[PDB]
Amino acid sequence: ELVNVVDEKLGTAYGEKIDLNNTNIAAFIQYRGLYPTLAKLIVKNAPYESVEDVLNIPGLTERQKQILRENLEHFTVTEVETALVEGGDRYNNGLYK
Amino acid sequence: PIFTVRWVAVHTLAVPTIFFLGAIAAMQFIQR
Amino acid sequence: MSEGGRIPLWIVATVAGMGVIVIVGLFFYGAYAGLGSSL
Amino acid sequence: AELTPEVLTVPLNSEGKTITLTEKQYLEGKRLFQYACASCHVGGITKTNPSLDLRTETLALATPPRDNIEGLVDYMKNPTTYDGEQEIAEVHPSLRSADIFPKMRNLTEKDLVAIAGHILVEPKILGDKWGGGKVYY
Amino acid sequence: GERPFSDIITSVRYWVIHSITIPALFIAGWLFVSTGLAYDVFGTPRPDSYYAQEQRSIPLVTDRFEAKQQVETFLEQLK
Amino acid sequence: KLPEAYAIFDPLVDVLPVIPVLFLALAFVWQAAVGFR
Amino acid sequence: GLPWYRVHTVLINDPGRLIAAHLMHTALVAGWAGSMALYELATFDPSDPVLNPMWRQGMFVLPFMARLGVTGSWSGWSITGETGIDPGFWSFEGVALAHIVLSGLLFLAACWHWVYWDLELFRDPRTGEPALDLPKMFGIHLFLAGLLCFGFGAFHLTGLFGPGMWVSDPYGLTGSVQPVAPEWGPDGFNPYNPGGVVAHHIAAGIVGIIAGLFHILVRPPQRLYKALRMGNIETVLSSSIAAVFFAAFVVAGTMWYGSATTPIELFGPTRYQWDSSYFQQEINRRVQASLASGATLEEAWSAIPEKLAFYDYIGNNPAKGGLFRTGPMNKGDGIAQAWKGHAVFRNKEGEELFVRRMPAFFESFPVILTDKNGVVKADIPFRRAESKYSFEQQGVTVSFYGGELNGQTFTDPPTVKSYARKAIFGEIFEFDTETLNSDGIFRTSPRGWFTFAHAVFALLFFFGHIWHGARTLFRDVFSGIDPSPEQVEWGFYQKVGDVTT
Amino acid sequence: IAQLTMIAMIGIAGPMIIFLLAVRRGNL
Amino acid sequence: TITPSLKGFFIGLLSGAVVLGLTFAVLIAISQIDKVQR
Ligand code: CLA
Ligand code: CLA
Ligand code: CLA
Ligand code: CLA
Ligand code: CLA
Ligand SMILES: CCCCCCCCCCCCCCCC(=O)OC[C@H](COP(=O)(O)OC[C@@H](O)CO)OC(=O)CCCCCCCCCCCCCCC
Ligand code: HEM
Ligand SMILES: CC1=C(/C=C/C(C)=C/C=C/C(C)=C/C=C/C=C(C)/C=C/C=C(C)/C=C/C2=C(C)CCCC2(C)C)C(C)(C)CCC1
Ligand SMILES: CCCCCCCS[C@@H]1O[C@H](CO)[C@@H](O)[C@H](O)[C@H]1O
Ligand SMILES: CCCCCCCS[C@@H]1O[C@H](CO)[C@@H](O)[C@H](O)[C@H]1O
Ligand SMILES: CCCCCCCS[C@@H]1O[C@H](CO)[C@@H](O)[C@H](O)[C@H]1O
Ligand SMILES: [Ca+2]
Ligand SMILES: [Ca+2]
Ligand SMILES: [Mg+2]
Repeated sequence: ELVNVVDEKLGTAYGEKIDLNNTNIAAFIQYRGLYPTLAKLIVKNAPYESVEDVLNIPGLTERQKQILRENLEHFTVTEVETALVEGGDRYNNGLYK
Repeated sequence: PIFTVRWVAVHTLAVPTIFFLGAIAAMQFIQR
Repeated sequence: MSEGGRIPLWIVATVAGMGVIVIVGLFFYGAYAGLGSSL
Repeated sequence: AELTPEVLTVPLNSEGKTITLTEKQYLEGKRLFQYACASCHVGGITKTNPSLDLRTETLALATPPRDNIEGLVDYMKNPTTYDGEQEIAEVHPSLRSADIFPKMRNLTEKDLVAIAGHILVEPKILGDKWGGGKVYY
Repeated sequence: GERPFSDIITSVRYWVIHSITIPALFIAGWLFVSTGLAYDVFGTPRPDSYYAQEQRSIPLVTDRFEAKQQVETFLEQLK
Repeated sequence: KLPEAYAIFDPLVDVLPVIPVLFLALAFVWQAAVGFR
Repeated sequence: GLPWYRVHTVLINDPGRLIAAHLMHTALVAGWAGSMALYELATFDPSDPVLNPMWRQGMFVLPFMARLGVTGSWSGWSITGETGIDPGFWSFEGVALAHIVLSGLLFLAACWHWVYWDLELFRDPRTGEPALDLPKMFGIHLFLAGLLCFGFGAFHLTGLFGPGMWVSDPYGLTGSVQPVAPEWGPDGFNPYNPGGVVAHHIAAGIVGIIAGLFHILVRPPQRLYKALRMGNIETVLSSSIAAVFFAAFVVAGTMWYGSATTPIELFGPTRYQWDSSYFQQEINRRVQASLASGATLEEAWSAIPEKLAFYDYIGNNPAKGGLFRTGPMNKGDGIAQAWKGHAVFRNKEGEELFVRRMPAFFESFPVILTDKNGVVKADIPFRRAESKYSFEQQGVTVSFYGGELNGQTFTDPPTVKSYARKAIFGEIFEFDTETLNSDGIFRTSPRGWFTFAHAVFALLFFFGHIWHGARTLFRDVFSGIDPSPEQVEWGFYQKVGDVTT
Repeated sequence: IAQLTMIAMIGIAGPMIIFLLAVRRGNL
Repeated sequence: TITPSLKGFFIGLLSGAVVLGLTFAVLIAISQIDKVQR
């Protein structure tokens, strides 16, 4: 069974929410207060077993945890996909405008 | 009133040309 | 008089020529102002 | 279609107040935006970071909000990252950094208001083209 | 078997005639446009007549035989 | 801008650079006057 | 001696050897026809007129035999799909044979005319010089052409003494050869009306008999004889080439746009039928009427003939080929085996989605599905990173009604995508790509090849016309101009070229 | 206007020299 | 009926005949006045 793993990943929560373990960093621009400061810590500290583990990143401020809580509903986690995280692609996935 | 072929020929071109150039001159002052 | 030569051909040429330059110049001006100027 | 006072009416602040820009004010803002900003922000995008554009919806979600005259003017005096967390004067044109960005040196309040007004009106005219990049050319 | 142009265009008669007719045609063309008659003769949009206020789609003719009517409708839709 | 004393002369300063071109054009007025002999 | 491009000029004043050259030409053309038909019979598979008709098999002459009533083989089959028909002598094979025999007889006649070129008939009774009286030959030939045209219309096409012509319904589902009555009203000028072709031949044929009698009986005006150089055979060549390029352009046009004489069961559908979704509209009409009479979706789609569905498929559009993509349409997409049925796509919400069809202009085309209002609902993305419409996000599924897959539903995104890629081509077919080692790349039908060859030849024949018209009208100066500088200078003559002014 | 006037004055000058010399049979 | 487009056709035909008719009447008139000497 040859499968395109990126297209298959679009049928998971990855296709519906910001996947903390896979989605490229620009995606965090979609909601108030996430980019660039929280975006960087989230990407640097991935992967997470559950979205709520994002609250445990070392060094987060009290306000950062609050902003993260307000955005847990926009987040998801799926298994790390090599094709999405190699190449430094979470920091620049070759898409601009 | 005596015309020539050449005279007719020159004026079928020259007369609209000047009219058109006045038209185009005016257009340079149109603002959106 | 229908007399040819009365106005030297060089003056006719110089004046018609400046006429052309002026009209064409106006058209270039128009490329930067009003319709077509992108502004 | 024409550039009506309705089109020229934009949010002055986050609380519901609007101003109606004059035709003259809009054209001045356009000219000033070209002069001071379009080198990086032509058509609403940002050439040195294309992830952030000047679309109204994007500005609405910046911190502090930047989708109104006063927020845009504040951005022009004291620019921040999108999360409001770092001050970026030192790498972004502003009144505060008009020493190292000289095209900012003579801008008055009126100038900033006009620029801000251009930025909010342009999408109301151009729709998706504003901030859309080459896809929409 | 006719007069050389350079005899004609260097003659006083020519310039007397044409100093009236050339500026007159030029001015008539100028006014064909400045009075806006050129728009109405050719059906060309003025700068405020490409779109009704909100719409962003072009009034493209889609029907061969009621093309006349369609354009009329598009023109009425300009409030 | 020019020093402000000279400001009145701005419109003249704007046309000056084109003058060298008028010299090339002048050669032709002249030659037409000696009938391109 | 003569340069290579003038060798045939030796015939200009040798009417017997010209006839011999003409006889040879006609032997060659008729032998081509006989050979072509035999090669087509050696390659044509008659076993499926529904999904494997002649126009999918690169058949070029078979349709011309079929258009005028030759529909059977001695071996028992017919192009309409019958068995045990007995076509008499005039099967495709007997036509091919008749042309081969004709060729041979023509060849032998050419030899005779070549050897016995010096007939007294070809000499002018006064001067004894070779001479053809062309104005009278024109009348004789025009009269004969008149009698034949009339005969063709009045006996053959009517069925009064002959088989008639191919006619069909507007969707090319039930074609057959039928007697056709002349249409004498203005609908006789409708290209799509077969009765007009019949009235044309009756009426134009009588006009040719009358005008030929005129031309037999009345000499040309001296003014026209002189102006058109009627003593010079090359005048006839010039104007005959003009008539022929006019005719060639007309047949290229009626082949491309379609007419009663370019039926779609013989030449394939037209590109315009795809452009206007001509068949898709008729299919949807039949389906809706089924639904309105209380059919289930399965029954309504199952009632659509495979033949109608197959017209609604872009691989049968003549505007999807390539100049160097050679051979039968079967060589590209394959030999069509069966309709898969009509695919209905739906998103996870159950809304029906419609795949945007490929216009003929495009070699490739994106896969985009919209709702009934043209709003985009799903697609196959190129960049994935900011995809919003993938079949996977939108839970697109496909269900088939009618054909092989009737009643089946697929939900796995690879398979749903594969069918959506096929849906850009219209209705979906199963093809045998192995038998001919088909390469998957579209080819045009004989409608397209006929059109191409005849538009190109008509254009080139325009040159031939100009060339020979020039040679006729400038015969006196064709070796160069007279060895006064007052005919070609100004002021010397009042009227150009006129020495008596 | 100021610009167009300088232009017309400066531009006229060349042709003026030619015209003057022509008028007084000068060494053209 | 005489359809709108058949009336359109007659208009086109008459127009063309008038253009040609006038052109020829005028050229014949001129040629008749302005004769060649021999
Ligand atoms: C130019 C006009 C024209 C054309 C192209 C056709 C074409 C055709 N006719 Mg129509 N027809 C016409 C005018 C025409 N007809 C006229 C004017 C009449 C009234 C007389 C008819 C009345 C008519 C009848 C009654 C029949 C046809 C049939 C046919 C088809 C078979 C004949 C054939 O291919 O011979 C091609 C001929 C040659 C290539 C010439 C060969 C000549 C030499 C000597 C070789 C002979 C070969 C062969 C051994 C002889 C056959 C024997 C046979 C009589 C049994 C063919 C589609 C037949 C049909 O229906 O078939 C399905 C048929 O029965 N036609
Ligand atoms: C009631 C009597 C009757 C009836 C019903 C018909 C019926 C018909 N005739 Mg016939 N006709 C008749 C009597 C009749 N005729 C008589 C008495 C004569 C005189 C002998 C003719 C001579 C005649 C000619 C010469 C033609 C017909 C054609 C036709 C058909 C017209 C439909 C069509 O497909 O045109 C399609 C053809 C056209 C619309 C003509 C196009 C004209 C072109 C544009 C002129 C310029 C061409 C030039 C080379 C430049 C092209 C440039 C290009 C490359 C861009 C139809 C079968 C036409 C035909 O054969 O069609 C297949 C045709 O060309 N007839
Ligand atoms: C009007 C002429 C005509 C037309 C429209 C067709 C049409 C058809 N034929 Mg038939 N055929 C013809 C005449 C024609 N044929 C002749 C004369 C022969 C004898 C050679 C054949 C023998 C034949 C065979 C053996 C086969 C066909 C087949 C076919 C089909 C595929 C055609 C194809 O792939 O072409 C491809 C066409 C090209 C690649 C275009 C060639 C362009 C030339 C090379 C350009 C030359 C340029 C020139 C040298 C430049 C000079 C420049 C100079 C002046 C300076 C199609 C239905 C095929 C089929 O499916 O049959 C069932 C098939 O197998 N044909
Ligand atoms: C009915 C059509 C027809 C006929 C009967 C003729 C006949 C003639 N032509 Mg004209 N001509 C025609 C159409 C025709 N032409 C067309 C369509 C064109 C444009 C292509 C021309 C352009 C033309 C020119 C420019 C010249 C002639 C000349 C001649 C004369 C000498 C021909 C010769 O010796 O060639 C000998 C030819 C060869 C030895 C080889 C030619 C090989 C060709 C290029 C490729 C192979 C063709 C292939 C075999 C044929 C299939 C044809 C089919 C697909 C149409 C002769 C009177 C010549 C002339 O006027 O002499 C005073 C001359 O200079 N013709
Ligand atoms: C570039 C085009 C062109 C040129 C330069 C020539 C040149 C020549 N032609 Mg050819 N001819 C042409 C195209 C051309 N022809 C076309 C398209 C046809 C129809 C098939 C012919 C049919 C033809 C014949 C039958 C004869 C000539 C002959 C000649 C020669 C003498 C002049 C003559 O009769 O003119 C003909 C005049 C014209 C081409 C002008 C036609 C103007 C028409 C009537 C205007 C129609 C307007 C239209 C109604 C508007 C409606 C448009 C519609 C789409 C809405 C000369 C070599 C003669 C010759 O070879 O003598 C030795 C000869 O016998 N011509
Ligand atoms: C299906 C059956 C097929 C069989 C047919 C096969 C026969 C085909 C014969 C065709 C060959 C004809 C060629 C003759 C060639 C030939 O004889 O040329 C020279 C010839 C000179 O003719 P003259 O009038 O000087 O007569 C001298 C005599 O000796 C000629 O017989 O001129 C022409 O033939 C005119 C047209 C050819 C001009 C073509 C020149 C091409 C230049 C080079 C182009 C390539 C380089 C391009 C680089 C970018
Ligand atoms: C006075 C002229 C300018 C104006 C009015 C302006 C306006 C803005 C605004 C409103 C934003 C925030 C966008 C958002 O939050 O959605 C922004 C961001 C940005 N602009 Fe400008 N800008 C100007 C000049 C420039 C120039 C000349 C450059 C290039 C050197 C530039 C590069 C950037 C970059 C890189 C960002 C993103 C900064 C970050 O968040 O890290 N800007 N600008
Ligand atoms: C003698 C005789 C005989 C026999 C006969 C025969 C057997 C014949 C055959 C014939 C034939 C069998 C023929 C054929 C022909 C062919 C042809 C003539 C072809 C041509 C071709 C062409 C021309 C082409 C061209 C082209 C090409 C190549 C490529 C593409 C393009 C084109 C299309 C251009 C008999 C016994 C009856 C009896 C009597 C005597
Ligand atoms: C040289 C080939 C001669 C062979 C002729 C066999 C004739 S067979 C004959 O043909 C007639 C005409 O089609 C038919 O009407 C008839 O039913 C059929 O049996
Ligand atoms: C040159 C001699 C070869 C001629 C062969 C003549 C076939 S004759 C042909 O035969 C068919 C059965 O095969 C019948 O259907 C048909 O009626 C009959 O005309
Ligand atoms: C491959 C598993 C999914 C099946 C969906 C395939 C679309 S349909 C498929 O298309 C081929 C052309 O690509 C034809 O040759 C073949 O006959 C047909 O079965
Ligand atoms: Ca305005
Ligand atoms: Ca294979
Ligand atoms: Mg302008």
